[PDB]
Amino acid sequence: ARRLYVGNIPFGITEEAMMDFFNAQMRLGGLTQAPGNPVLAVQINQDKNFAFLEFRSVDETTQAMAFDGIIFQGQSLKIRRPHDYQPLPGMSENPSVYVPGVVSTVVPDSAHKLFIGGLPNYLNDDQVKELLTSFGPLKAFNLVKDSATGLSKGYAFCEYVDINVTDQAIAGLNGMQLGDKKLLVQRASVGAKNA
Repeated sequence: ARRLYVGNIPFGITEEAMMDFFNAQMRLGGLTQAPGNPVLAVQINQDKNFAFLEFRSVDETTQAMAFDGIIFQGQSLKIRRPHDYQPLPGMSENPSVYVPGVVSTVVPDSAHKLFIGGLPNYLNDDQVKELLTSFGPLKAFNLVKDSATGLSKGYAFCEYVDINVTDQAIAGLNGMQLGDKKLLVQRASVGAKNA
């Protein structure tokens, strides 16, 4: 739908670097119908050498297909439309397992809100939103500011729509370092891991 199938990718490169490469090309070529990042979710499977780039639209997505064969890190990124694939659901079980997080939320009540801490206060709202939105669709975004000063407190609460990208964003973002602060990303609730 809004995901492109890119193959012939360089084994070794990060999803972050490849995503920025595409974002840059979208901007420089004039493929962007809006500022920021056209890519909503970057999901790269380097094991089987295929990636699905989910864009914020379909227009830009279709426009990005023009770069089929683009030179990246020595490789030639093949850009085609993905195959007809349906995620096999469960009847009273899981076909196998997939990932603990899907089909687990049967009720609207769901502890899915992420707490993002370890951020500097010079980061403006737009940047923070853009960053987090580039790893999946956000349903809720509230940045904690100081009521008197006006600046950010350096942390926010944000909940993603999809249940897959949320933990994947944690795996990537949580562990980074913004200046002298280490980026801490987890869910606001957390029952009891003790790990």
